[PDB]
This record gives sequence, C-alpha cells and structure tokens, in this order.
Amino acid sequence: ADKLFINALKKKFEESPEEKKTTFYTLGGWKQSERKTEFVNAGKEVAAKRGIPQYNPDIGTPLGQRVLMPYQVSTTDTYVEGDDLHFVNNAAMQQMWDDIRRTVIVGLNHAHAVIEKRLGKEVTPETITHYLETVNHAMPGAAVVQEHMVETHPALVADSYVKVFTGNDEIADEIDPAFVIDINKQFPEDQAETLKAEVGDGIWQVVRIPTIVSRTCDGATTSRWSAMQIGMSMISAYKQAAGEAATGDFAYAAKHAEVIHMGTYLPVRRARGENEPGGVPFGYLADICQSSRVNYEDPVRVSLDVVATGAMLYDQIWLGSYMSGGVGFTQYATAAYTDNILDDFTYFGKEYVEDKYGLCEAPNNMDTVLDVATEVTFYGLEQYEEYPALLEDQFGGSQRAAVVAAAAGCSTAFATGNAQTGLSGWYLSMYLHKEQHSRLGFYGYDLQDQCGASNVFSIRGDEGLPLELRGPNYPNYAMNVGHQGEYAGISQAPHAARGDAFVFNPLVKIAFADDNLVFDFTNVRGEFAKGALREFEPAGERALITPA
Amino acid sequence: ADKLFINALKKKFEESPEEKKTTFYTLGGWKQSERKTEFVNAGKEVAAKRGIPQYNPDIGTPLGQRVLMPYQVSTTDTYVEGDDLHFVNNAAMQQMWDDIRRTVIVGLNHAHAVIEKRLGKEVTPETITHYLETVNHAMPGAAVVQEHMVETHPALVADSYVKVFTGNDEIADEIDPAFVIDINKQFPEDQAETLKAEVGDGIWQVVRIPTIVSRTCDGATTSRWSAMQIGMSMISAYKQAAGEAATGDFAYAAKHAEVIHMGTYLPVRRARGENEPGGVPFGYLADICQSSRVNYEDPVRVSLDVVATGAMLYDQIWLGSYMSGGVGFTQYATAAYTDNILDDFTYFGKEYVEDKYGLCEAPNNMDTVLDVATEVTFYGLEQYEEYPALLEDQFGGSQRAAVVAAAAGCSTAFATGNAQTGLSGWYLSMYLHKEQHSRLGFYGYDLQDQCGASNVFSIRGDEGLPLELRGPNYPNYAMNVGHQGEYAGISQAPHAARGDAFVFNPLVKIAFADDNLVFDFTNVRGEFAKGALREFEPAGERALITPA
Amino acid sequence: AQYYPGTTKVAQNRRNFCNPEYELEKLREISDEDVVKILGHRAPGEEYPSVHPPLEEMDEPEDAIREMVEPIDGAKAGDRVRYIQFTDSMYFAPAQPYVRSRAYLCRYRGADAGTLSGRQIIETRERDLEKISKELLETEFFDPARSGVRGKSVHGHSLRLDEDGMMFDMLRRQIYNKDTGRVEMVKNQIGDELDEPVDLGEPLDEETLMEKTTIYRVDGEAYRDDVEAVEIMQRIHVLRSQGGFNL
Amino acid sequence: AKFEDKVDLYDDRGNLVEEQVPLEALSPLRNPAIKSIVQGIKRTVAVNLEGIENALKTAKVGGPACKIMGRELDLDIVGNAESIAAAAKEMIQVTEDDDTNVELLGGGKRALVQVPSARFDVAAEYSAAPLVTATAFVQAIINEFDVSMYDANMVKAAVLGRYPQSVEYMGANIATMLDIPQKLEGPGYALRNIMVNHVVAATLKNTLQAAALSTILEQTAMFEMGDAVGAFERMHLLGLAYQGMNADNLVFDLVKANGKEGTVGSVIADLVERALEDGVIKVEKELTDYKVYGTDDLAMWNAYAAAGLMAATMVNQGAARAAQGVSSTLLYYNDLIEFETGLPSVDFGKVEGTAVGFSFFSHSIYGGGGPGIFNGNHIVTRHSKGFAIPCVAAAMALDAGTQMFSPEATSGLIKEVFSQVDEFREPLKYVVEAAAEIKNEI
Amino acid sequence: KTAKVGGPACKIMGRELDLDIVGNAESIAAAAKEMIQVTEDDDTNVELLGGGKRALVQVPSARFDVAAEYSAAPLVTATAFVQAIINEFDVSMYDANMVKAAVLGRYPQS
Ligand code: F43
Ligand SMILES: C[C@@H](OP(=O)(O)O)[C@H](NC(=O)CCCCCCS)C(=O)O
Ligand SMILES: O=S(=O)(O)CCS
Ligand SMILES: O=S(=O)(O)CCS
Ligand code: NA
Ligand SMILES: [Zn+2]
Repeated sequence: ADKLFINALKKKFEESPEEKKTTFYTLGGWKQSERKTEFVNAGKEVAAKRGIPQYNPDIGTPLGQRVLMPYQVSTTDTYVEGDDLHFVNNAAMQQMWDDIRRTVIVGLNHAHAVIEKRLGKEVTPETITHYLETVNHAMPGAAVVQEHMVETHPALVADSYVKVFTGNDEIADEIDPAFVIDINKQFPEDQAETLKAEVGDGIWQVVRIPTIVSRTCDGATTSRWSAMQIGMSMISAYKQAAGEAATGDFAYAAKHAEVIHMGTYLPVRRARGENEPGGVPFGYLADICQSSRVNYEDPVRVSLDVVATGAMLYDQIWLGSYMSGGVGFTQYATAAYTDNILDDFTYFGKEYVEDKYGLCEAPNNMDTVLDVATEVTFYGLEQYEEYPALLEDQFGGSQRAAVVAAAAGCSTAFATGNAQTGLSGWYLSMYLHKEQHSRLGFYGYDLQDQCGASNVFSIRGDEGLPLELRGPNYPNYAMNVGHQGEYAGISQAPHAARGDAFVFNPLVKIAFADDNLVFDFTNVRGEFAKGALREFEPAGERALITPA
Repeated sequence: ADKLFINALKKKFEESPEEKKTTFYTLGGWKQSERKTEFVNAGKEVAAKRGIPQYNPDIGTPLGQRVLMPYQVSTTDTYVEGDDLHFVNNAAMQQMWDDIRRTVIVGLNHAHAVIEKRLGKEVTPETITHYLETVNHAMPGAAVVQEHMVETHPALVADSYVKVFTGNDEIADEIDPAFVIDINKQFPEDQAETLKAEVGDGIWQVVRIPTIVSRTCDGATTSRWSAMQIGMSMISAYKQAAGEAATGDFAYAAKHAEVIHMGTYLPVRRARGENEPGGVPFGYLADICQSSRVNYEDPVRVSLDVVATGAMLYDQIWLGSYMSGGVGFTQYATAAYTDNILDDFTYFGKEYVEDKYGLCEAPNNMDTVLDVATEVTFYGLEQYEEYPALLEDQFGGSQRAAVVAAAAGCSTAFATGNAQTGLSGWYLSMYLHKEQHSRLGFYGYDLQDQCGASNVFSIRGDEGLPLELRGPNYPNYAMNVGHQGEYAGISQAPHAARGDAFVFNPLVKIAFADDNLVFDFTNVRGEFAKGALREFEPAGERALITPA
Repeated sequence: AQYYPGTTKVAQNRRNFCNPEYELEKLREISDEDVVKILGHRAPGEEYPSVHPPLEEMDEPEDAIREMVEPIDGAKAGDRVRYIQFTDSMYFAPAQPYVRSRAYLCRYRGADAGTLSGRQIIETRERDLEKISKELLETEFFDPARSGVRGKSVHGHSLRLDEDGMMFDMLRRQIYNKDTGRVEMVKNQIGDELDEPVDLGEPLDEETLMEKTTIYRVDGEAYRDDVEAVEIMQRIHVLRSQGGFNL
Repeated sequence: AKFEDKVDLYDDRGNLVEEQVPLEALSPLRNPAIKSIVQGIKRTVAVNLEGIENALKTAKVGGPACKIMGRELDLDIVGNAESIAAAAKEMIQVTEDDDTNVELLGGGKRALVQVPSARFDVAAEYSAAPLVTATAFVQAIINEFDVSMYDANMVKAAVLGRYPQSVEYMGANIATMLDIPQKLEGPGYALRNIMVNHVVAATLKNTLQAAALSTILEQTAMFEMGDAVGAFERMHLLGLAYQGMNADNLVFDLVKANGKEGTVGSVIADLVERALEDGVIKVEKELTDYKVYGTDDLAMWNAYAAAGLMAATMVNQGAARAAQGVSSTLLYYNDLIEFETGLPSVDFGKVEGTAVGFSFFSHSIYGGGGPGIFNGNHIVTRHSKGFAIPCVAAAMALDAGTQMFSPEATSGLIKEVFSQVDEFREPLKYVVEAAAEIKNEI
Repeated sequence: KTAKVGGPACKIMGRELDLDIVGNAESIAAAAKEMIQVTEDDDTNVELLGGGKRALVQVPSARFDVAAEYSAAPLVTATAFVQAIINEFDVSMYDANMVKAAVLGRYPQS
C-alpha cells in the first residue's frame, strides 16, 4: 500500500511522514538518547580510570538539537540507534570482515598431479579423506611430524578449518561429508547444475584460518598460513620425505599456481597485501553474499543484500577505517540498508521494468538507459519531496544520491541483463539528480560520477573494464563513499534477474555456501541487526587466556 | 658461581645437567603434559560443537617420547610449558604488537606554523591544551562539529589517546600534565638531558588509536585514523571553517610532512602498508623497548631485553605468522629469552671484554672482532658440550646458532662501541660454529650468514647500511628465523655500553616511555611471563557488545 | 686435493670422507633387497617408476654440454628422483651433516645434497640412489647406535643417549638387541614396519667412535685446539669482509 | 683502455672465434649486441590471439575460474588474424619505415610484436610495449567485427585482464619476458625479474646459450643498479666473460674434462690447478701438510672460480639430467673451494649464501618452488650480484623432465614467440660477433 | 658530522664523521665524474653550484640505452659520490657505511 519506508518514518518521529514542520532545541540534547547517555557515563569512567580526559559531550558542538533517530534495519523489525551500526560497536560487522579476510580457496589439482607424476603415488577419495582429517588437525595450528612442538590452544582457534568441493558428485560422495561443501544441498537445482558444470572434476579446498590470527596480523597472512599447513598435511598424509624437492612444488601450487585470494594487493599509496577490502572486486563481493541461493525468486532482495554487504564493508570498514578513521562513515552506509528506503525505490524500478519490458528483455542500449534510469531517478527524488520525514532521515546529499542511483542502476540492469548499461544508468541518475536539486553529494562525491559516463564503455588501459571486474582499486573509485557497495549491487542485479548462480567467480560463490562460517552470509542485514542488539557471538576472543 | 642456566636445567630433568644418558618412551606421550591434556580435551569439545574434526593427538607422530620441557622465562622465576609462549596463546605478546602497530608520532611544529602564518592566529601552551582536550575526545571516535553523528562506545576504545612531549621543560610545564610525557620523570638525568637536546623546542604528538580498530583493520590504518581526528580537532579548537583550503595543509602535515611511522611499507612480494613488523628497523625496535631507561647500569640486561622484544615480534609474529603461519616459530624465539642461557653467554662476554679492554675501549677493527667473537663463540659451544641437558634443551641447531652468535656479536659491540663490528662478530661466530660441530641451523639458516661477512662493510646500493638502519626488509634478512631479534640486540649493545639514551630515533624512545600503554615495555620478559600465566588483560575485547 | 686444514684426527677423518681415493671401511653386510626395504620407495621386485621417457627415446636439443656430460644410468632410464636421509648424534657419530654433503659431492655424480642440524639428505635417480645407499649403510658413514636413517621425525642429534647408548628416535626405527649386542632396523626410513628386520651389526665401542668421529668436542678433540683449522676459517672471514668493501 | 685485460672468445661448440678481445668490448655499456638484446626484450610482446578468442567466446576473463554469464562474444579472431594484425601494426608503428615488427605464428593463433624503439626513446621505462600492443589489438579487434560500444569492454578484459582493479595484468592474453615495474625488489631490478624458465624457453634448452642470455641480463642489471660502477666494474666484467661468455674456453674445457665420470669435487680440483697454472693464484703460506693460496688479483680469481661453478653445475646436474641439485652445487662448490684453497668463494660468499636459501626454498614448505620459477628479482635469489642465476638457467636447460613447473608449463607462450628472435635464442653468437666488431674501438 | 642519517629525527650516537666535503667538492666531483662517465668525451655532466654546496649531475645517456628504466641515474650517481668521498678522505672500511647512509638514506630497509 504504503511506501515500504513508511513504518520506519512513523517510528522515528511524532509527526506523520508528510508533515513539513517540527520542533527543535527542546529535546534535551544528548539526554534524549539512551545510547549517548551510556557513552557519557562511560566516558567519565574511562577518563577517571586512565587519568586522561576522553569522551565529553561538552567538547565542540552540542549533539541532539534535532531528534536523534532510530534506524530500522531493512527487511527486519529491529530498530536501533545509529551508534549500534558503527562497525566498532557491532561484532557482526567485524566478524563478516574477519570471515572474508581469513578465507582462501586452494586447488588440489596441481598437488594431486605432483603426487602421482613426481612421487609416483596414488590419490584416491580415501587418501583425500585422510589428508583432510590431517589438515583439520594441522590448520588451526597443531603439529603432525616433529617432536617437542608447541601448539595453539584448540579453543582459541575453533573457527579454523578446511573443507573441499567438487563438481563430481560421486567423488564428493566418497569423501567424509564433514569435510564437504555439498553443492546439491546448498543450492537450488538449476544453480547447482551450473556450479557443478563450472567446477567439473576439479577439487578445491576452502581454507579458513583463525580469526584471532587474522586480527593479530593481516589479510596477507591467510594464503601463507593456509599453504604452510597444507604443506605439512601433504607430507604427513602422502609419506614424502619431510622436506624434499617435491615439497617445493606443493608450496608453489598452494601459494601461487592454484590459489584464489579474496582480494589482490594494492598500489603503494594505499599499500596493502592480499585479502584486504580494497582488493575485493565487486563481482567477488556479490558472490560472497549468499542471498542468491536462498532468495532466487526475488532479484531485488538478492541485489539489495549485496548492497548491504558492500556498503558496510567498503564504506564503514574500508573507506571509513582502513582509508581514514575516526567517527567514520556509518550513516553514509546505513542509508543503503536501513528503513526499507532503497528497497522501495528498487521494487518500484523492478515493477516498472517488469511491466514495460519484462526482466532481461529490454534492448541493451542507451535508449533503455535513458528510459529506465530517468524514470527511477524521478521516482526516488519525488519521494524525498513528498515526504519531509524521509528527507530529514537521509539528510546528507551523498546518501540520497547513492540510494537513488543504486535503484536506477539496478533497475536498468534488470531490464538489459547487462551490468555495464546498469552502470551507465547509475551515472545518468547522478546528472539528473544534480540538476533537479542543484546539489548532489559532499565536496568530492562525484569525481567518479563526472568521469563516469565516458569511462563506462571506454576500452583504454586504466579505464576500460566490465563492472564485475571493477572494484575499490579501479582508479576513479579508489577514494569516495557512497559508490562501492552500490556498484556491487549493480553487478549482482542483471545476474539476479537472469537467475545466474554467480556473478564473477563460481568458486567464491561455493566457498561461502558454508554453514560452519561464523557470520551468516544468507542473511546479511539480519546479522547486522543481531550485532546491533549485542546478541552476535564473534570468534577470536581472548577470554580463555585472560583473567576472570 | 653457577652458570645462570643451571637451575632451569635442574627443573627440567631428573638427571644431573652433566649426565649423558636418560630414559625415553615411557613418559605417556602427551599425557605427561598438563597443557597438552588441556588441548586434547578442548579439541574434543571444539570438534563436537562444530561437527568437524579438529585437534587430535593421534594424527601424525606421537609427541612426548622425550620429556616435554618447562621453560623458565629469563630474569623471572616463572616456569611454563612452551605452548604458553606461543603468541596465539599469549595475550601479552599480542598486546605488545598492538601497542606498536597502533602508535604514530605526529609533529605539531608545521601545524602551528599553518595556524600562525596562514590563519593568522596565535598558538600558546593554553591553545595547545585546549586542542589536546579536544583531540582526546575525538581520537577514540567521537564527534566535535556535525549534528547527528554516531560514535564509538567510549569503553571499547578506552586505550586510545594523544599525548605530547617537548625538549623545552618550561613549555612542557605549561601544558596540562595529563597530556604530557614527562621526560624528566621517565628518564635518568643524563639520558633526559640528551633526549631533550635532541627534541629541542619541537612539540610532538604520540597518537595511539584503538586496539579494537587495529585488530579489525591493519597497521596502515594508524596514521590515517590519527590524521582524521587531528584534523577535526584543529578545526574545532582553532575556529577554522569546517573545511577550507587551510584544512588541506593540516592533512598533508599529519599524513606526510611530519609523521613518524613505526614501520615503512614493504615491496610487492611481501606487500604490506606502514606499521607492520617487517617495516620496523632494528634501531627503532631497540628504542621501543624501554629497558634502557630503567636498567641503565646493566648493558647486558638492556641488550637482552631488546633481543626478547625482537625475537618474539620478528620470529613469532612476523616470520611465524605474517610470513608463514601454523604451529610457527615459538621455540626458535624462546631460545633467546628462556632458561637464562643467552644471559649466561652474554654476561661471560661482557666480563671478558670489561676485563681485557674495558667497555667501549677496544679498537674498532677486525682484530677486536676476531678476538672477542671467537672467545665468546667457543665459550657458548663448550657449554652445550659440557652440559648434555643444555644441548637437549636447545635441541635445534638454529636456536644454538642464534644464541651463541648473539652473545658474540653483543660482546664485540660492548668492546668497540660500534654496532657494525658487532655484526661482523655475529657472522664470524656462525662460521666457527659450523666448522666446530659440522652443522649450523636449518636448511636455509645461513643465507644471510654466508653473505654476511662481505655485506657488513659494503657500501653498494642494496648492501651497504649501518646495522641500526637495517631491518626485516634488508634483502639478506627478509626470510629467515633466528636473526632479526638478535640483530636488534646487537644494535642496542654498543649504545647500552656507551650509556646512550637511544639507538636510532629519540622520538620513538620517548614515545614509548608512557605509563598509559597497555603493555609494559620496561619489563618485556616479565610481561611475556604474565601472559604465559594467563594473567595479562589486553585491550580491544568485544565482551561489552556480545552476549554474557 | 687437500680438502680440509687441520692436524687433529677429526680433521684427517673429514679429509678421508671427502677423498674419493680413500677406501671407506666396510663395517657391515647388507643385502640388495634390504637396502630397497630400508629406502621404502618401492617393493623388492617392483619395476622402477619413471618420471619421464628414456633419454634414447627423446629428441634432446643440439648441445655440446649434453654430448660431453655422461648421464647416470637412472637418468638414461628416466627414474624418479628419490632420497635417503641420515641423522648423526653429536655424541661422536662417525659422519656429521656438513661432512656428508661435502663428501657426497666429492664422491658421487648427479647428487643433490642438503645439510641441516638434525638431518642430512641426498636426492638422486632411484637406481643410482640404491647403489650409493649401500655404501652409506655398509661403511663407516654409519653407526647403528649413533646414526639413524630417518625420512621424517628426525629429532635426536642433540639429545642424550638412552641406557644402551642408542640415539633417541621418536619412531624407534632401530632397536638394540641386548641378547646379541646388535641393532636391527625394524621399520623403513619413513617409519613403516618391515616384514623382516635388517641386521645392522654391533655399535662401535667408545674407543673406535673416538678414532672415527668428525665432530669436534671438548671431551674429544676441541675445535679451538685445532689452531690451523681455526686460522683458515678466520682468514676466510677477513678476506670475505675486505672483498665486500673493495678490491 | 680502462682495463688491460683481454679474453679469447669461443662458440658453443668450443671453437675459437676471436682472440685477444679487450674486456670492455663485452661491457653492456659498449657492446652493441647487448644493447640490441636489452632493447629487444624491452619492446617485444607475445600476443595469444587464440586465448583472446576463447576468453571472449566463454566470457572467461579477469583471472582464474572467473566468468561473466551473459557476456559471451563469438568472434572469428584467429580466422581474421592477418587483417587484425595489420590494423594493429598501423597503430603500433610511429612511421611506415621504422623497426615495428608484427608477425603471425601458429597459423594466426599467436603474434610476435616488437614495438618501435622510437616509443622507448621518449619513455621513462618499458611498459609502453604491453600497453601500446594491448590497446592496438583491442582497437583492431573492435574495428574488425564492428563490436558495439556496449560489448567492447569485454574485448579489453580478454586482452589485458583485470587491470586496473588488479595491479598486474591478471588474466591477460599477452605476455612479456619482463614484469611490471611495481614488482621490482629495488630500483634497477627490471632486467632481473625474468623467470629462469623464460630464458630456457627462449634459448630452446641450449645449455650454453641459456647460461649466456642469463648472464647478459644479470650483469647488465648490475650496471643499472650501480653495482658495476667504480671499484667493482672489472669484477663484474670478468664475471660476465668467464662465467657466461665461456671466455678462454674455461667452462667448456672443465666440462669436457669432467663430463664422463666427474663430480663437483673433481671440477674444483681441475679449476684450482688451472688457476695455479695460469698464475692467478700462488701458494702464500705452508701450514701442516696444507697449502694456503693467495692472489694479487681477486677479480680474476673470482672469474676463474665462477667458470668452475658453471662447469660444476653442468657436470653435476648434467649427469642427473635433473635441475634440482643446482642449489646444492652452488652451495658446496663454494664451500669446498674455500677449504681447498684458503681463498674466498665466488662473490665473496654471496653465491654460497644465495644457494643456502635457494636450497631451503626449493626443498621446503615455506615458499619458492622448483629452480625454474626463480630469477634475480626473487627475494630468495637476488643476493648474489649476477653469479648464481646463470647456473640455474644452465641446470634447467639440462633437465630431462623431472620438474612439474617446467618451461613447458610456465613459459609456453614465451617459447613460441621469443625463440623466433635470433638474438634471444643465440645471444652468445651475436655478443661475440659485436665484441669483435668494436675490438679496436675500445 | 652529526650522524643524522636514515630519516626524520634519526641519529646514531657515536658514529659521527667530521669530513670537509664542501671544502673539497672540486676534487670529489671530479672523482665522481670519472666513475659516472662511460667514456671521456661523452655527455656526462657534473657541475658544482652554490660554492660546492650542491652539484648538478647528468648521467651519460649510454647507461640508459642499455637500461630497462631510469633508476640508474640516482644509483650510479650515489655510488660514485659515496666512493669518491671514501677515496678522498681515506674513510676506513669500518666507517664507510655511514657515508652510504648519508647519501642514499635508509635504502634498502626502506
Ligand atoms: C617438514 C620440515 C621441513 C620444513 O619445511 N619444515 C619442517 C616442519 C615445520 C613445521 C613442523 C610442525 C609439524 O610437526 O607439523 C613448523 C612448526 C612450521 C609450521 N608449519 O607450523 C616448523 N617446521 Ni621445522 N621447526 C623447528 C626446528 C627444526 C629442526 C629440528 C631439529 C631437531 O633435531 O629436532 C629441523 C631443521 C634442522 O635439522 O636444523 C626442522 C625440520 C623441518 N621443519 C622438517 C621436518 C623434520 C622432521 O622430519 O622431523 N625443523 C628447530 O630446530 C627448532 C624450532 C622448530 C620449530 C617450531 C618452534 O619454533 O617452536 C619448527 C617450525
Ligand atoms: C620466499 C617468499 O615466498 P614465495 O616464493 O614468494 O612464495 C616469501 N616467504 C618467506 O620469506 C617466508 C618466511 C618465513 C618462513 C621461513 C622462515 S625461516 C613470501 O611469502 O613472500
Ligand atoms: O565537507 S566535505 O565534503 O569535504 C567531507 C564530507 S564527510
Ligand atoms: O627442514 S627445513 O630447514 O627446510 C625447515 C626448518 S623449520
Ligand atoms: Na653384498
Ligand atoms: Zn589486523
């Protein structure tokens, strides 16, 4: 009936969403908020304990002259203060990143060829199972060969393990199911058929190293840690000399020749090793999100779960901490996953496309871009004009620009079945938005959006790239909030509409279809809400080795 | 009278330290050990809870056919099993790294020049104090300008703050003492005078960002997080426009023009940003350790406290996790800070030098290197031959090579007062050791030690460098255990003997003379022991925001 | 060739091990079949696996070096490259790690030798490995108490001996028989049980270990007391140091 | 005229080509053939037209296992290779009569491209070769089939991969012997980041040619790095001559004398005899039944020892027809020669050091791999200044098929294309010829 | 003179070397040029400025004709001046590494 955001707006304000006027200044400042009151009290205790002033509401300007809003986490009935969605205050958000950072995919195909060709030994579903029992002892940090080894405490590293998957059902059947990511169990029939065809008779490990290690160290640790314990377990299970020439072949295969990192390394100005957020391409992020395999009948839900995944990771943790820090960028991101606002805009666009073209049935050209992106942009902007509560909610121009353009781009991609024309729609939305309201985002919001139109279909060296392959290190995109997570959504959009099992990498898609992960990637926004309520239990805590 | 390691050997074994024979195989394997028994039970619980096999003492070969030893943490009376000194199992070791990783030093000279010359405003100790109260609200992640900001929970980020120091005593006295690192309080008279002369009228910030952020993100986050909140506090405290042209100068000053990183970024093959262990030069590591300012009358104690600091960080965390992983390199490192073994060897060398030359009174030449390094090497190796229990204790050749050469190199530096001839002694020790026992270390232990002699005094592009400037990224040193922490000790050695306040950077030395740090850098080995006993309370825990 | 400086028995023993014209003393008799069993790379009577075709069946490039360098028999046949690995007790074992690798590359063709503190390894074509391994097991390269054939779990070189004077072995691949005073190999080098144990003969007595050993020790001959050997090592250090600075 | 040294130059059959050649006629700074080889390697690119076509047909672009469903393009690229290559050359060339070369190979499945030297005369480095070639072929393919604005970005992905999201050309279907400048371990390292397998591929497993090309590249890098400046120049030039150029037929003759039954140890004995015979070393001191050798020319001793090192590798790894033991030869040749003579080993211990780590990182769990994947820019094998890697190239050339990561596996594209260039395939022949040409110009 | 080498605020106490470099700049520059040049008549340029406080160096183009990139310029220049300064004052093997640090900094650790 209502727009999907009406309940949220009603929960925020005393006024009806349509009302143009309100009352300020008499709300008690920070005292209106349970959370800010908790912070003020905490700041006093912290300062006293350590002998240095810390949090103090009297420093600078006085928060809370307007209503400090609750936010509904989209698709949930959970309403929380915005502070509960700051990544520092939300264990679910921290664990989502840890679960990606500590994952690598490592093939066994080169390794098995070394065993059979160089060593002259046999590989069977039986030897593989033995290897897997060995590596699941070894991977968390325990010994298999040497005498007088000291080891990691198993309870501190309980979240570390190794599983395998293959497209060959019979071989998968022969391996102990405790070690197997069952593609036929986790995916719907047509999707499972596609993924098994992509993988074929290949056998791949999904390695997850301990969260406590990932937090002590960095992302570039993951593929190295993985390789060391794969190496030990190959020695143990296949009876090599513990350190012969063939051992080097296994190292090179596991570290280089058949490894899939979640993120590639970054240039010097933003120097980082592998498996950091900036190296994760938009296509991978879409495939890490598991909404595709549970919500496949709803392409909007799938696309917007990917937007939530990316907005949090790319804006809050990556741009808001790795690349800057401080108070950071919580609400730049929450705009994309709260109050069912982006949902309303994107369901509108989906229905528009569905009624006019049919999904994936529009011509893949500029005519379609001009049609869909313009229509959806005008809808979104009209909602801010008709509902003053909505405009006061998403108060920053950057936040409105991202949300409107995300709906416009996803909807264009719903029509064409192609992410590149979806991207063209995103940029057109920005241009129309700017002229309509004589504003867009913050000072430097549209660096990429002004370069945008010309670089969508460019083929030049550092300009030309399918959107799925782009990411936070694509030059235009390397700096600014309110884009990266939304691009991940646009990457997902045409594939969700087409019913594709994956966006860019099928191995990555399968790798996170794993019930033994700590974070539930099938319900990203549900997890964010759980973290906001302080009900999420992360891995990597040191409680076992510290005083009571 | 007794060798310093004798009590430890008596605690480990029933036999007298000199006895050549013992009994094996009848100790019950892992069942002899309280810690391994804890691990076996924890592995059962972990596997049962998650549905995947994990720690299993019966995988591979059966640990504990010999005595699984307790280790005495050197200079303490604490005996623990080696597993308690694994960095994953030791919160003190993790917090030591976090305290280094989350620190930057940022000048206020430039910044104050911009305020006076470009904004045309005055800077006084009163304005600096107002700025410091502001930035100590802001740095942990709280707002000072915008309305409707969400913030970090003050209790989660209680370990984050900003202090300043200056060589000008009268100005330091005028800034509120809660924010000042008092050089005259923390350092002995002569050292205080040296450090204050080095800093002069300069004013420097020591910024520490939250441990929870450092663990969620990486080292390269630190100087960025620092700069954002320095920037906000400059705006607030000095009444800028919140975002004018001058704001860019403060950004460039805080991020580039006057920032001192703990570690510099690393090349692509071991790609990492700033403030990771590989970028920390040996001279900085010696200066981070605060033994110099408390144990200034015992140069051996100072040098070996630095070796403990470096062995743990460089071998256990850096080489043993960042650069590899798994069970890792606990005992490669513990050889340098347990059982008072390196202490015995190094006190011998110091007494030898003191008795023959006088500390820092030997000619700085090859004759002194040949004399001291040879004498000390022969002493150390004789102890392994005289005491079978000692040889069984430090069972790996790499561990003996590092310990013997560390004593030889430190002693040579005690004699010459110059780290470079100390380094030459280290390499000579290796060559003698190799010929004496027809073995040295592991397969690839002496890559750097064979290149060593020729590269000590080389002046060529990627070869020549004073030892103080060398670090984990010096090409020869980039790969292997049993060197880097010891080199940090040799860097400290001549300066400890000379009574120097610092080894390489006075700002780094002062920056860690701060009682508000979580880890106690004045007693590194005591802290390791506290962590081993599970008595250390780290920062960065998520208990406040998770289920009870 | 002079091989090594020094005037001790240790120094002479090191020279002897390296000198291909010095005939190693044979201490024990081991069958061809039992060498294959100890190696554990194939069963007795199993054909050598190949890693590539015979050289005579491949079209090798025109290459003067290929013409001048005669391939070992295992290379001609295309054998796998396999290994044998030894651990030597610091309590006066006859051979020691660097002594082995130096000697191997003086005595044997087509050899990949590796030195570590607790183990020493040679890798070469399988059928040639078997020939070399006979010599390594039968001669004074090996003592069945103070030395061990170990492909993994090598811990022991630095450990105290047991009551029988045997070196520690986590997998106990060599067992001392108190009834014979002889050592039997009960497992192959990777630790899998042998169908029938291999007689390795008696351990050398204390006096003979002293005569034959290549390790310097204070309770034997100390390295610091072989001044000519020490002098050459110090010379190497100085000349390397000067050379790195200038020429 | 800077140095007085002269060498005799031979071919790879051991025949004298040119006697009494001034040492500096072999310098990278002077020798026009070395200049031509270096400038050739900077400007040469292999293009896999078949790979591009298959990537497009399947939408498998941007790295391992990557695929974008719905983006498939069926283009007859190999079938129209002649027209596409001609169109590409028109964009790559500066003028119609310059040194641009574009040649189809494998029936059009592959292309050899040599970007004109004029483009490098006004370039800071070498990346113009892949980047100019990539965009010329992307544009040529788009123009050939009139690929729409909407689909053209797929052709770009098929050619150059995930760049610029990735720093490298991840998933690219072009290849060069050099890698991107960002991957340098230090300034001046670019000619060192050429995989050993690439060198062996380019020289078609001819042992002496592989050793030569490797030495030319390594020692030329030593000049760019500044290591061969001033005090050390002569040592580096003598190393190039004796280890890589077979000067005075020393390597060839040591191999001939020890090939039938020899070992590393017997090669050492012969080399020490030869050095003594030629007056390079003399007995400095007599100990107890032990002669301590000295020298008045450490650079020449180093050169002789380096030639022995190369010969010992060819004898030891040649006998095994298996490359893995080269790490052992590099270690123990140098370890043994020091205790045999009382003189420092090759590169004053640095070859031995490199060999220790190289052995470890080719027989352990921690990294590295087989001999063929190393190079002078690898963290494991960068430490010796030009004296270690040439032996690894020789060893891999002699390998009969024991390696999993062989040149066939890692360098197939390099082999087909770069081996077509005569001066890459037979570098020794050309450098010797050029040195004779400029003989009385030095 | 101050042993302040290797980056901002960095200093190694006890490593000070008192060398009259600017006073002997002409001799040092001539020695450096001899190492930087390939031949005598080539396009190498070494010119003193500011009374010997500064030097303009142009490394001969022949070095770049056989180089992959451009780093030969700072690296060749640095080592020529390091060697020239060492030779000028007969700096000992033990102290020469300080001259290297003063010219090129903390490379290669950085
Ligand atoms: C498989 C290798 C080859 C390789 O790449 N790495 C190994 C194994 C690896 C594993 C052993 C864990 C396990 O048992 O599952 C780890 C812990 C690294 C990891 N993956 O976490 C390790 N070595 Ni190792 N490794 C060590 C050592 C050594 C010594 C042991 C000599 C002895 O007599 O016991 C020798 C080298 C030498 O001879 O010098 C050695 C060899 C080897 N090292 C041989 C196995 C030897 C064997 O078969 O028993 N390590 C040491 O010398 C001390 C420290 C110790 C490390 C663990 C720690 O620091 O606590 C460990 C460090
Ligand atoms: C050599 C290199 O490995 P790669 O050959 O690149 O795979 C390197 N490893 C290491 O140096 C690991 C060092 C610590 C483990 C060995 C300690 S002795 C690295 O991962 O960058
Ligand atoms: O005001 S600015 O656009 O510079 C920053 C927005 S957070
Ligand atoms: O045996 S190796 O020297 O390769 C590894 C020692 S941990
Ligand atoms: Na017989
Ligand atoms: Zn971290």
